[PDB]
Amino acid sequence: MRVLGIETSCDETGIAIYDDKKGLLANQLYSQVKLHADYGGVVPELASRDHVRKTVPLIQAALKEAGLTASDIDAVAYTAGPGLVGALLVGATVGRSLAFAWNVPAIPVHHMEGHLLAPMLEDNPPEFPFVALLVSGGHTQLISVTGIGQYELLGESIDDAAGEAFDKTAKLLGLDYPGGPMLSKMASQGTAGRFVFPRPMTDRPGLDFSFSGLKTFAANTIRSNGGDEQTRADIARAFEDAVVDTLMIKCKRALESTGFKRLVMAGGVSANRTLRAKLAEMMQKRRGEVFYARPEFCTDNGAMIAYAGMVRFKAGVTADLGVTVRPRWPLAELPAA
Amino acid sequence: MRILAIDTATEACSVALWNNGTINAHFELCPREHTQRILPMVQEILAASGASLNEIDALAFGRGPGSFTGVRIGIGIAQGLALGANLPMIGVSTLATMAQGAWRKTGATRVLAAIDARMGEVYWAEYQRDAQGVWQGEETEAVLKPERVGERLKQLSGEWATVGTGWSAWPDLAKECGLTLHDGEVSLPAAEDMLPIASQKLAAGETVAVEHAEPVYLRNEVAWKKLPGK
Ligand SMILES: Nc1ncnc2c1ncn2[C@@H]1O[C@H](COP(=O)(O)OP(=O)(O)OP(O)(O)=S)[C@@H](O)[C@H]1O
Ligand SMILES: [Cl-]
Ligand SMILES: [Mg+2]
Ligand SMILES: [Mg+2]
Ligand SMILES: [Zn+2]
Repeated sequence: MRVLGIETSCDETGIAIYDDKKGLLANQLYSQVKLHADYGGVVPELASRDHVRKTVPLIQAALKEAGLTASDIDAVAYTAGPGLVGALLVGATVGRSLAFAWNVPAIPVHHMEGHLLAPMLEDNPPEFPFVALLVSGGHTQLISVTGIGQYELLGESIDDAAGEAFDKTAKLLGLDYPGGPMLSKMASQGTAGRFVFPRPMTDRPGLDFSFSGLKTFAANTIRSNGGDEQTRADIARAFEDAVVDTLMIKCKRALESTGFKRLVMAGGVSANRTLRAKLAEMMQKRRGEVFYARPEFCTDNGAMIAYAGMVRFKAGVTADLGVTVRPRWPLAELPAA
Repeated sequence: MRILAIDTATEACSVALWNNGTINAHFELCPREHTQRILPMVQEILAASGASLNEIDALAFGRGPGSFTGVRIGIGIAQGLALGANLPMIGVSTLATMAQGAWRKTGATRVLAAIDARMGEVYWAEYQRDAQGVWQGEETEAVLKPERVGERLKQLSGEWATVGTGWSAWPDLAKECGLTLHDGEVSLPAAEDMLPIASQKLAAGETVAVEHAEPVYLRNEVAWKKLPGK
């Protein structure tokens, strides 16, 4: 079959078409980062307005890309939450009404389940069970995954998510919002070990995270040192190394707790070069396996929604005629499949 | 000449269908429930008159102004339907729609339409029906402070009917204006009243492909200041 997936949860409009035989047939994306940069954060009303401008044109482009017509589509999946209510509503209203007009099922998709299943789009996808580390702008969670919709929350950040931590320190370094990826580029030129950040919540037991204290440590380090490019790169590297070391320690403890041999990483921060290398190295030493999405499917995109939509449709999940969005929607509450 | 109209730009939710020489319509107050009601209502009105979406000649939608969220629900639903069935779309002003409603209910041919825009402002228009039933005055649509509306009214003459929640918010809007004001008996737009406007635009070739549909928000100021230096 073929599913059209629609993602409008925050500031990316992503549309994709996934065929369960031939794989991904189309993938279209518009990122609004330039629209929000001048404000230092996503402005919900501007985000909502721009999804209206992009959603239909990118669906039209997706069909053209794939060389498909309306009749080739078997279901429409759309992100229903979590996310920004105004942004979710655009993709969800377009999606549900399109499905009605095409007389195909409409599949409401959980945004984080989309992230979690993104590594399934690659060759050699993970088998159950696995530990999943979801690390994005607003989420940082460890999950025990024993099957589709069988997600047990093991731990989560009690403050800043890893992604927002990257963005806040990047802002302190004078980078444009969201500066996470650019901080990582700076870090690549940094001298290992010149500064040393703490690894919060690693001295105590448990699987929860905290990153807010790293913004403070960064701020104080920045103001107490010189402003030359090398020093700034050294600060970026010490920050990145501390976040990565913290995530690795927590992943290790999750693998210990569950007994699992597979670790899946997803969400925007899973695009991080240092994190990908360090978790791969860890899994090699454990004689286990790591799994991640291609870098462009780590951050928000439509491909993961088309895929998760296909999985959910096959599990019997469809929408009635109501358009329901859920801006806060815990992953652990999804029905098993 | 089969036209389906939908609207969710205000606290109301409504759909209407002109098909086979009859008009069917449904209107209800749906505060906070638009997303749960709109597609069931579309399905219901279509099924009732035995019409398929792909047999529709044009899809009319409430383009705004109104609630930013509601305007977007309306255009989003309309876009999905129009994309799905390859329908041309006709955007209809919520302000003109209420003018048409005042005419239907009271015979009013000159209408001062005001919508409570929040933030101490109103969406405003001055609409006047010509001999052919076309509402002139679209160029007057604006978001305005009540004081500015009051100044504007002193430049108008004669008898007008008032419609919209802007008058609910500011019933003293026209104090000392010198106009003769009648109640237009319309607080919210109804899809039924979009139909004659849509039929005029259809005949004039003033429809658009789904990718060209645009909301009319009127208020376009961001409500957040840019960072220092931008
Ligand atoms: N190479 C990178 N290194 C570190 N962080 C990155 C990198 N690439 C992206 N990010 C961060 O990933 C975050 C965005 O990830 P996304 O999955 O797109 O976020 P999001 O969907 O808005 O967050 P949610 O709603 O909580 S899943 C941002 O904070 C980015 O800074
Ligand atoms: Cl906003
Ligand atoms: Mg984003
Ligand atoms: Mg908490
Ligand atoms: Zn995301």
